[PDB]
Amino acid sequence: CHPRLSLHRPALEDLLLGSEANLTCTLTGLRDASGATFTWTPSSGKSAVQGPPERDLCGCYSVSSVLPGCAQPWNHGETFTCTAAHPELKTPLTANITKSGNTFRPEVHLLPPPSEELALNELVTLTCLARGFSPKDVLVRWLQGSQELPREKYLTWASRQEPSQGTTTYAVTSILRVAAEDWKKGETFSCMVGHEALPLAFTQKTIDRLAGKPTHINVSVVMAEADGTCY
Amino acid sequence: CHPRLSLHRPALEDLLLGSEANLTCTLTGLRGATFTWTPSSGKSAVQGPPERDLCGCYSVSSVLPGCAQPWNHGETFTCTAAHPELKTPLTANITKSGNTFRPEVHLLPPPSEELALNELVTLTCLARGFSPKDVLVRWLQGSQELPREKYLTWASRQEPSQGTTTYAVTSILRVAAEDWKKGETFSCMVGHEALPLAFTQKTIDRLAGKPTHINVSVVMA
Amino acid sequence: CHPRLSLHRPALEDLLLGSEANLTCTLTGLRDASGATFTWTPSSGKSAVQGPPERDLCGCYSVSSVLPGCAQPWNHGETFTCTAAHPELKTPLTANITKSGNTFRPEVHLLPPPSEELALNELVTLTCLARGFSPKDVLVRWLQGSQELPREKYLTWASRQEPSQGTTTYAVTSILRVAAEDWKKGETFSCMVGHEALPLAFTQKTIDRGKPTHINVSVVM
Ligand SMILES: *[C@@H]1O[C@H](CO)[C@@H](O[C@@H]2O[C@H](CO)[C@@H](O[C@@H]3O[C@H](CO)[C@@H](O)[C@H](O)[C@@H]3O)[C@H](O)[C@H]2NC(C)=O)[C@H](O)[C@H]1NC(C)=O
Ligand SMILES: *[C@@H]1O[C@H](CO)[C@@H](O[C@@H]2O[C@H](CO)[C@@H](O)[C@H](O)[C@H]2NC(C)=O)[C@H](O)[C@H]1NC(C)=O
Repeated sequence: CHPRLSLHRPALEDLLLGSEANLTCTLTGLRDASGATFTWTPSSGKSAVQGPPERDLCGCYSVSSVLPGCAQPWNHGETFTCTAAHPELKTPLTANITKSGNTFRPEVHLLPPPSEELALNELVTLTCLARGFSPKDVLVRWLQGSQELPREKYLTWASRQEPSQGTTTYAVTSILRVAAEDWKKGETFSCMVGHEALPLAFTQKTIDRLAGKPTHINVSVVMAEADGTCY
Repeated sequence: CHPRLSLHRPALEDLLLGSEANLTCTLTGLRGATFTWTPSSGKSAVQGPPERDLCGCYSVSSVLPGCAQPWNHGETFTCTAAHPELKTPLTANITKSGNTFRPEVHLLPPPSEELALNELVTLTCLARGFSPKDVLVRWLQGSQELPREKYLTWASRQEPSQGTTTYAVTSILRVAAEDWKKGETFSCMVGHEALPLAFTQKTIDRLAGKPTHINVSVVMA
Repeated sequence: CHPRLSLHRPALEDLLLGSEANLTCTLTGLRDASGATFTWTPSSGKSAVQGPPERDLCGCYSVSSVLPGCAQPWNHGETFTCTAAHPELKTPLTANITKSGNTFRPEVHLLPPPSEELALNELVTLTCLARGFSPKDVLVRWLQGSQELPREKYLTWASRQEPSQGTTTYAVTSILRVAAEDWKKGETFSCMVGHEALPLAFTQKTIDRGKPTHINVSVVM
């Protein structure tokens, strides 16, 4: 089973909430091991470490490396190249990666509970859909009141490509199941979405009991001195 | 590589729509073989060919037909194999699972900040709390079924509770605003093992995204 | 005044509920010579299985025989042919049965309760109407919430032929009585119809306490 090589974009959580930028490069298909080297056309500070190999399907040797300190050329839009040189290979390889232009930003929505889950009076669910963004990386975090809930209380699917209406775009969903006492008190829950193309990399939306399928809409308008020598 | 066999349950859409159901026990190994099945029922198994992938070995398979009525009634199957390249030939088994639960389906009306753009509106189906992870999701427009290349459904993950183990799945459909205004109607069907009539349906239109009573008060004082 | 034969169609109930299918060819006419014979065209799994000499009309007793497992050729388009030769009239006479064509899908409506009925606060009444379908074969089922209701709480008529322009279509109705306490509470109800021409074999319709919107606008001086 012949060798192959691939490059990987830096992780999303390490660019929005993180300071360091671990960029990596790997190599699969090897026989047992080697004494490989790696190359990167930017090298001013090349502290490239490798780490030990790992085993693959039916036994196969995979090896990789990493490169730190990469956030500013990534966001400015520089370029990076990788190549391998090891005994069980004839000629070196080649792969590059670049920060993707031609992007879009998500349209976040937050939906109220259905009407039938309000009568069973145990738990209710809140859906958070993000839609139509060009690179496929995204985050979702929930807040309760104004404090963040722990990650083990909700369920987030993966990003998938949606049917075509022009450019190719993606989508993702999530649900939170919350106690039906706090809904009828009047607490508020919020949903945050983090994407590469948004202005400050985060946005949020908020819902409570009095906003959404409310069966009730009051408004009072008071206009005080309507005939009153307006200058 | 390693010699290894599996079995597979019959697929769900063939147990639900079109009654010809199959059953499969494969084999993965050798860098000629025959298989035996324990309930005969006469119309015994065909054996087709060895495709090869996963940087391992060429792998042979086998298929037994006609497994609707014994599978639903609870009959355990076991398909044991035979090869030269094994030490003593392998064996596995499969059953129909019990202690199941059924899902509850929700169709959610579109959000209000989307009707203002006049492009397309989006509908959202949700199914929650069912014990085996097999499910089907089909959309409609009135009575006409829609082709599968028009919408998007996700996988079925596991939802984080404490009592039992349950699962969930979502799906979205985007229709045109001119047809939404006109009064047309759309549905989201869900098929599962545990339902007594194999399907359930929910329905929506441009009404019921309207509130029940409005109170406006203008005070000129 | 003829010792007769019969040929029929498979029953819609278990054709839709999945687990089997059948066909039936009976021989009537007398409680006499029992050289009852039958012969079918294919051999789908097993051949014919014959029962008792059944008691029938005032001395014209009858027999029957039934071919199992005819689901997939029926839904594919087989054109079956019965034959039978008994000695008390030694003519083997044949009859043809095939799956029909030019089907039409029904449309289902569920109508809310009248206003005089709800003011008495005794019970309510729902009504499920099905209209405009080409083969004369239907099923009705009433749910509640998500659980099925038993088949004795409600009533359904037969199926008649509506007169219209050229095209022959049919219609059925059925009604359900319900206490006013749970209709006042909010527990929902549903109606299901099963038909040969529907793509997923069923359609559902729910109802729940279609009320219009109120607009109160007030000006104060
Ligand atoms: C970054 O790496 C990519 C490889 O992923 C480089 O793109 C490759 O460019 C070469 C020539 O510049 C392409 O080869 C030629 O393609 C034409 C297509 O018609 C073919 O006729 C020729 O015979 C020859 O094969 C190659 O296809 C292309 N690869 C891909 C995936 O597009 C790219 O140049 C690199 N850029 C930098 C700045 O390093
Ligand atoms: C049917 O399959 C089950 C597994 O699905 C087999 O039972 C297990 O066998 C392994 C290895 O022998 C044991 O470690 C487990 O303790 C067994 N039990 C369970 C619950 O996993 C079983 O042997 C098979 N054959 C039968 C029932 O005839």
